[PDB]
Order: sequence, then C-alpha cells, then structure tokens
Amino acid sequence: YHWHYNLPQGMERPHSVNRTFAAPFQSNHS
Amino acid sequence: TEFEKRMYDIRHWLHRQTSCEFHTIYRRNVIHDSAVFPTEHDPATPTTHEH
Amino acid sequence: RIGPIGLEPHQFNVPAELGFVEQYDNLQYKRYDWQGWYQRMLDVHNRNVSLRCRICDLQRLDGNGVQFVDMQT
Amino acid sequence: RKPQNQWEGVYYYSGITKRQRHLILLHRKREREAHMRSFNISRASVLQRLEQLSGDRKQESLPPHVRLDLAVRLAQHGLYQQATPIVDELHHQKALHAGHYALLINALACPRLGQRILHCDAQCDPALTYKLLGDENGEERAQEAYRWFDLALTSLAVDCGHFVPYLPQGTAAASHITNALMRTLLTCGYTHVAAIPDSVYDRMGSMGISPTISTYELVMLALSLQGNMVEAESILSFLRSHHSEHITVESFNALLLGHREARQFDCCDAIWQELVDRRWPRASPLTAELYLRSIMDHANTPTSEPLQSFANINVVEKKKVPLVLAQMDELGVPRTHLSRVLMDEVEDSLRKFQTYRSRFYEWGRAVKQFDFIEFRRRNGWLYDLHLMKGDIYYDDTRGLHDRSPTWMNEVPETRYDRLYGVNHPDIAKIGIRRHLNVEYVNRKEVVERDAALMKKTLSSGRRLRHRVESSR
Amino acid sequence: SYTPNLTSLTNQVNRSERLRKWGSAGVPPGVPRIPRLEAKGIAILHESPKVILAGRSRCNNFDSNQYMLINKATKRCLLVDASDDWPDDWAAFIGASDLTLTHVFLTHCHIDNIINLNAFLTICGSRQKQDEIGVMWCPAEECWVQNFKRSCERYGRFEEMHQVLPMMCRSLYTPQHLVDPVRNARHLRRNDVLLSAATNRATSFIDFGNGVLLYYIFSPGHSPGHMMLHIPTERILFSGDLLFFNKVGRVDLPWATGVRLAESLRLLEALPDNTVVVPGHGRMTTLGRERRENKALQQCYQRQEIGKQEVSVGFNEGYL
Amino acid sequence: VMKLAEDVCMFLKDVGRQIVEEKLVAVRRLLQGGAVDPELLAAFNCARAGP
Amino acid sequence: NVSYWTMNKMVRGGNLLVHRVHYTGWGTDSHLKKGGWEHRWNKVLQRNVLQYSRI
RNA sequence: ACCAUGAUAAGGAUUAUAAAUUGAAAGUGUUAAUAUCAUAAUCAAAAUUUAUUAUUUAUAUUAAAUAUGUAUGUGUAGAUAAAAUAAGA
Ligand SMILES: [Zn+2]
Ligand SMILES: [Zn+2]
Repeated sequence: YHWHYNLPQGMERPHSVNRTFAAPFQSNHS
Repeated sequence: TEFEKRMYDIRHWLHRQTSCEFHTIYRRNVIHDSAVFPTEHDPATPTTHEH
Repeated sequence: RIGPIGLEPHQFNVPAELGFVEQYDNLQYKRYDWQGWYQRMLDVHNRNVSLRCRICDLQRLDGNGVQFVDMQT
Repeated sequence: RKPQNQWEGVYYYSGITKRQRHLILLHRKREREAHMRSFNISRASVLQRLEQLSGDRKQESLPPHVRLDLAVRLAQHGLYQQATPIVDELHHQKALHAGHYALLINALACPRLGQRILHCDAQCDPALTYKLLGDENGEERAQEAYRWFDLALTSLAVDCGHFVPYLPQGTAAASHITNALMRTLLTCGYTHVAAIPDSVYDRMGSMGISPTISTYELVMLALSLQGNMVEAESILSFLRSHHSEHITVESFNALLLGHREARQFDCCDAIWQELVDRRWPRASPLTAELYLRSIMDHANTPTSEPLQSFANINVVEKKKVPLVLAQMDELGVPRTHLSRVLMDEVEDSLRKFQTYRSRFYEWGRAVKQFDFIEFRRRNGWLYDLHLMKGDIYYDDTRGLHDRSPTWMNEVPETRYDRLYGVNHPDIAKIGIRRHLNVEYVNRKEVVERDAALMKKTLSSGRRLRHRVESSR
Repeated sequence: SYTPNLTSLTNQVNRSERLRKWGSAGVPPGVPRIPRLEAKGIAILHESPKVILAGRSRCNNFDSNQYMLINKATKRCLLVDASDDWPDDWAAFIGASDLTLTHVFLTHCHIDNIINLNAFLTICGSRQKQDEIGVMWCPAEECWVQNFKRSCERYGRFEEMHQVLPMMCRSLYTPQHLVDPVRNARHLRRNDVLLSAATNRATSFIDFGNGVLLYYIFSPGHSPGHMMLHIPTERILFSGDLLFFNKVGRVDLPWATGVRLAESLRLLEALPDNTVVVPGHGRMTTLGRERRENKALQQCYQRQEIGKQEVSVGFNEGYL
Repeated sequence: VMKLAEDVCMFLKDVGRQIVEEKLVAVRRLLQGGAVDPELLAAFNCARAGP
Repeated sequence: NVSYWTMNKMVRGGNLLVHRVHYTGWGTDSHLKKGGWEHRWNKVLQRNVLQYSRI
C-alpha cells in the first residue's frame, strides 16, 4: 500500500520509456 | 562539464520523497574595459542631493 | 576557466567567482500542468548570482605598466 | 491519492517520422549520385585530354612539363597504367627532378578517386577510405610506388654528382620522396600498410635518411590501421620528449583513428580532452569527425554482461554530444564542416539529449504527456524496440563512556507508547493488533484508544466471569 | 468483479460505466479494515438464566454485526457469522470470562461473514494452547468459498486473499490424505459440522448444553445455503441476511433467487410476534414489527393473494 | 538523507576518480612536452609597459 | 493553510507527515526555543533578504 | 436518522536492608449512577456578505452627600517557590 520510512528507500526498478518509444514531434500548432 | 552533466543527473534516481538542489561556485574571468568604463575627472558643476 | 580575455592595454582581466543555485523538482512537480509555473518560480527564487573577487587579485599591473589597484584605489 | 512514479522520465518527443527518415535516405542518395557524376565527368575529361595529346601529337614531341602535368592528373584519377609510359620516358630523357618525383608518387595515392570513395562508398568514414582504396589495384600501385622510388634515388645520385659518401641520403629530397612513398603505401592494401613501420622504416634507417614530422605521422597512421596502439603512442612519446615544437594535428588524428579501430573508446576520450586542454595544434574538422564517430560506434555497441535486461546501456554515451559540440564552438571548429552521414547522427543525439529553457517550461504539460500515451496506444507498432520482435586508524581499543554529559544538553521528550497487555495471560500474543506497532502520526491517540478498548473488554469479560459462576 | 476477457476490454461502455461510478479513477475503491480508532466495544445484548447473548454492531465497513452465544452452565461460547475487523477483543473477552470456543456458526459464506474467519480461528486457537474450534456451515455455499478470493480482489482485501479457508480443509466427510510414512493441524479437522437443507423442528438442532436447542433453518434466496438460528425458548431468531429492519436481503448478486427468497419469508409465519429477530446488519427488530410495517413482506403476501404463482421479492440496493 | 548521502558520495567517488584520472593522464602528457600556442605567446607580449 | 478542524482530520486521517511535540514546549528548532515566535520571525528575514549584499 | 457509543466517581496490589550516582523512581486489577438518532429521498442557521429611531453584556466616560440611622457574592482571571479545633466506634 505504501513504503515505510525505516525501509531502505532505493529505486525499485528503472524505467526506460523514452528510449523504447522514440516519438516524433507532434504539435497541434503549425 | 562531464562532471557537471553527471552531477545534474542524480535527480533521476533519488530516494523516495527526497529531493535535491545544486550549488555551483566556479571561477570566471571578468574584463573591466577602461574604454567603455573610463576613469574621468569630476565635472565642473557637481551633482547634489537633488539628483 | 570560461570568460572573455582582453589583450588590449585598456582591458584588465579580473579572475572572479560566480555562485548560483539550480534547483529542479523530481517528486511532485516533476511533470504535470503545474510544472510550468513551479519551475519558473524556482528559477526566479534562485535568481541570485554572487560575483566575488579578491582585492589581492585586483592588485596587479595594468597594460600601461601602472598597478590596477594601489593603496589609495 | 495514488502516488506518481518519480523514477519515470518525462514524456518528450525524441525521434523522427518515417517520411523524414525516408527523405533523409532519399536526399543522401542524390548527393552520392552527384559525387559519382562529378568524378566520371572529370575522369572522362582527362582521358579525352590523354587521347588528344597522343593522337594529334603523334610525331610532335611535347614539352616535358605538359606530359608531367598530364601524368599526375592520370594518377590522381586512379589511372596509374596510363601514366607509367609517360614517367618512363621522362626519366629516360632526364627531365624529372627532385620535386617532380615526389609529385608523381604523391599523385599515385589517387586523391581524386579517394574523394569519390569517401562521399559514396566509405559513407564519409576517413578510416574506411584507406580500407577501400586498397582494393583498386593496391598491390599494383605499390609496386610502381617502389619502382618510382628506385627511379627517384637513381636520379638524386645523378643530381648530386662535400658530404660525398653521405649524398643524396642526407638531403631534403630523400626524405620528401620517402614521405611521398609512405603516403602512397597507406592507400594500398593491408600488406603494404604493415610494411610501412617495419620494412620501409628500417630501409630508411639503413639508407641513413633523416626523417621529418610527416614521416612519423604516416608511420603512426600505419600502426593505427593495424590496430597496434602500444607502438603508436610510443612514437608520439618519442616526439613528446625530443621534438615537441613540430608536432602537428595529424599525429592526434592517427591516435583518434587508431583507438576507434581497436575499439578502446576510453582512450580516444582522453586524447580529445588533451587536445581541448592544450589548444595547440588547432583542432581540424577531421578531429571533430574522428572523435564524434568514435562516440557513435560506442553508442551503437551492444553490451553482453547484463545482456540488455531492460534497455541499451551504451546509448547514454550520446549525452556527451552536446558537450563536445559546445567545446567546438570555443575551439573555433565549425560544426557545418561535418559530413552528412555524421550530421544526421549528431542531430539524432541532439533531439534525444538537448532541451532549451523555453521548452523546459513547457515539456511537462499534461497535453503533451497524454499525447505521448495515445500515440503509443495508436501506433506503437511503428516505433518500439519490443514490438518488432574517534580516528579509526589510531583507535584500536575504543574509549567507551568518556563521561560526556547528556544532561547538560536537553532532549527530554523521548517518550514511547507501547501496546497494552504485552505480558497479560488473557491477551494473545499474535493478532491483528500487531499492525498497530507500525504507526507514527497518530501513535499517541491510537494506543490510548487501544488500551481503553482492551481495559473495558477485560473488565466486561471478568465481570461476566463473576456473574455466571455466582448464579449457578 | 469478473474476469477481463477480450470482449470486456474492447467494449467502450465498460470504460464508460467505470467513469460514471468512480469518476476519473476508474478503479473501485475497496472496503477497508476498520482501524483501532472509531471502533466500539463488545456489548452484552441479552442476559438469560439459560444463555447469554453478547454482540457488537458495525464491526465491518460492510456494516455487519458480530454476535456470540454464551452458555451459563457449560461455559461454552459460540460465534455466529464470525466477521470482525478486530477479533482480538473477542479473544480477550472469552479469555477473561473462562469460556471455551467450540464451534463457529455461519449463516452464509459471503465476504461479510468469512472475511476474518482464519483470523478468528488462529487468535482464539492460540489462547487455548495456554480440541479445536469447529465450523458449522452448509455445503450449498461451496460456490461462494471458491469465489472468496475473487470477492477479496474487488473489495480490496489483499491480505486475506492468499489464505486457504478452514472449511475447505479435509474434514471427516472428506477422503483423507495418504502422507508418506516418514501434522494434523491442517491435514484433518475433526470438529466440523455440515448442515443439511432438510431442516425440521424435530431433529435439526444443535444441543448447546443445559437443555437449550439451536434449531437451524434452511432459508435460501439471498444465498444458496442460508441457515438461520432460532432459539424458541428465548424468542431469538438470527435471520442473518434474510430479514432486517424494514428491508430484506439482496437478490442482485449471483446464486440469489427472488422466488427462493419469498419462500424463505413464508417459512417464518408460524413463529410468535415477540420473537426478537437478530439480523446480520443494522438494528434488531421483532418479527411482529416486520409483519406490520415492512413493505417487502407486505408485497410478498399481496402478490400471493392476487394469484402470482412465482412470487419474486428481493432487494437490489442494500446489504451483501 | 543519511543513507542517500552514502549512496551519492560513493557514486561521486567512483565517477570523480575517473574524471580526474583522465585529466591526470592529460597533464602528464602536457608535462612531457608540447608546443606553445602562439595565441598564448601573444597574450604575454600584450601590455605596453611591463614590470 | 487550513483551519483547525481540517488540520485534525488530516492528522487523524494520516495524509500529511507531522511530528507531535509536548504541548508546553517549543518544539525542536533552537531559534524558536530561544526567543519565541518573534525570533523565528526575524530569522526568516535574515535568510530571505538580509544575508544578501544588495546592489 | 431514535443501534448495542462514550465520558464521571469510587475502592487494590509489587520493589526498595545501598551514602554511590546529574538523577534511589516506575510498571499491573474491580463496582454504582448518566448516556447511546448514520442503509435514509432535498434545499442557502451565523452557505454567507452589507445597512437603519431600536434588545443587551462589556468599552471608557461619569457626580453630589457628615441633621440622625446604615449597607460584605457566587464567579471571572495569570503564572504557580505558606500549611494541624477534627475523631481509623
Ligand atoms: Zn450476504
Ligand atoms: Zn450480510
């Protein structure tokens, strides 16, 4: 439900979303 | 700048509910141009408190 | 050491320090519609830059041979 | 509220459309056709110039400088066989001199065919141009380069006919032709670039010819193409000790090229950071090309000890590309003097790792975040890697309890609230009340409510105890 | 709720109905545990020379009730629908009153009844260490004990998900395990009672001790196996989910029939009006009050008088 | 913040040792020998009157 | 920036993270224990403005 | 909204055989009286803002009077650094 304060506050797993999905620049304005 | 790039990217793997801010004290050469900012004599009519 | 360098005798080189704060959010204001004004609020609050220079570094010779800062200077 | 992920990066646009990557490939094919068209027009012009001066000047003997001008132009365009009867009669008529022989051997390395190979075939890789020039008669041009070197040293002994037992080996012309020989042998195959530091260099030492700075740089470039870095850095270490005034850029260009072939990317970083530090000799655009290509070869290199469990790790080396391009602005290296093959990969690293202050105030808006999610939802099959499928050193016996008064300082409010009935026989040890041991904000109010509930339960239980046995 | 198959994920109205009920979240917030704050104490509801009824109202966030019958002579206590968010007061109450917990009665096996049943047998079973507690239930509720884990996923009870129910264990009515000859705390539960649907006034009872008999009544419609408790000597009827104050149980849940619930309301018309009906939810009432001012019982007999062969009565908004 | 300060310092120790070492290999090549920049030579011969 | 009724329900709800002190003390900041509310009122002024030599 | 909440008062016990320490102080059980509106079909009291001869309690203003006779509260408050007219029938 949450993370307790006496636990080690490490990063659980890294997230690579911008390198798996290479998105082109899309704007509604010209 | 390779260490400044590595120092700035520590924000992406910090601990839970833990933030950080960066202080940078570096040396930088400053030019005092004595032609743009010249050392001139004081004028004949000096300034007063009314200015 | 970055900064411009003057070779003309009417330009003196002052080695000086610059201290500044850069702060970016990563917990709550990392990205949402509030990130635009919060990051600007962090930059305006951290607008201070401290220009520090020793008077001992100002006591060097100028391009004309005279000292830049003497005792009366 | 459900918490947001703080180790999840901000959704931002780092990529190109399928039309743009097709249009980059379509435009790059047009200029490869343009350099192919530019070479064959000038190659046909020098061949028409050859047949004109052979047909209409059949019996009229040409002046020797016109035949010398056509012989170097034939050798520059890769036509070495059409030039060897011209140099054989010019040597026989004794019209060639010390500078003319070095001009012909330098022309034999073909610096017009290498321009076509660079832009079209080698994909603008300066290391691959030496690898591809060795196929178009690499052994054949090397034998004529050795033959013209023997034609040169025979002519230099006639031209020098005191220092009489030390001529022409002590002159400036002997090393200039020997530097012209090593420059031509670099364009040949692997058998001849290996002979430059071993066979040609010992022959120059056995002949007693004093080398120059261009002698060592071609030997360092020859050892760079072989992949031997322990000997290539040793030559510059000899140059760092003895002749440090004459070191030019090409010794650094050999070492940036050499560690790129040996795939020692940590070494080629230190050479570039050294060149930024000393700022002399000046960084050519060949320095920025050889260093940035070493970054892209390091970035596209897969690792095999984590075996890419999450993503590619070496793609983070493209984050150095905005740092190097900022260093090129102060070194005086123009970024427009980069090749088209490299400039697409440089701007590939720029749109992936660079942002401005105006964009950083607007990149985290929820409209751009939710457009990233829907574009991943609509067409994620087009852009995805997964969808393709004290002091301790003097301490040893520690001094314990040194009468440091904790009562001069004031920390009096360290009261702790434990659960009611730990040793009580009626209250069980295990229970859902054990979850009350992890509670910090309402620690005082919960356990006093818990003690009031347990005291009234044991009171109501024991008053029910006394009522039932007194009635029976 | 149910398994997200292919047509439920490709349906737009599944994404639309989850927007109407829960707003922008789309996920239903569960039914959480009552904390140690906002919780009341155990009350003594009835004292009689034969037995003692002690209860606690609103012990869950389902607004369920927890009761216990205390026999004065045998010092034997019996829990009815053992579902309390804190079964630690109940262990301390039986420990301080010199009582012996022998069986646990269960009217039906919904999540408002057996959510903390493994917690009830563990905590009260640990205190008798310094004969185990039985479970009395009906085998028609076998379909609801298989979906006990599904009900805990929808109502957010993740801590009670990975818990095998004690009534699922091998009892005397089951074949035994053939263990290797080279452990019967979970392998065999000898104290287990399976109630039969053929409930009569003659032999379908539990001898509680000192001459009080607990006649269990099979009354489905809200659930497949719904066993009421009737004490005719004390005018006490544990209806469970069948009858509440001015309302009856739901039928809009699976294995709940409206015409079975109307037949269950007709089988209590022979009991007197001073029978204090003790429901599983809300306030207690009398059976004479529900015969006068309950519209669900009024509609049940009005359709019977005008000639409806299959009278279907039941709620769609109320208690689980 | 105490356990993060052990996590960031060990990160900046191994990174900071690497960047100084690749700088240390550049100083020891600059101390072995090199050619002086003519822009650096013109910087010393820039003032009109010297000491 | 809430009232006293909202602040207790955020404490009793467990949303915010606050540490409880004895109700007759001055907490843990040494500037508040020294001079009270007015001394901490001057310390924020010393941090925000008066530590900078303005130009 | 008529649920079975929760607050009040009262009685019990265990340990100090040390002159050391800044500091010899801390944990565990029973009866009376009071009280109990959350599974249901709405709406602006002081949700809430402002003003007029008028209703108060407070706010300060606010005085004479020796001819005789004369005028005692409960409370409200601040931090807290004295102590034996009542029967352990
Ligand atoms: Zn039910
Ligand atoms: Zn129920």
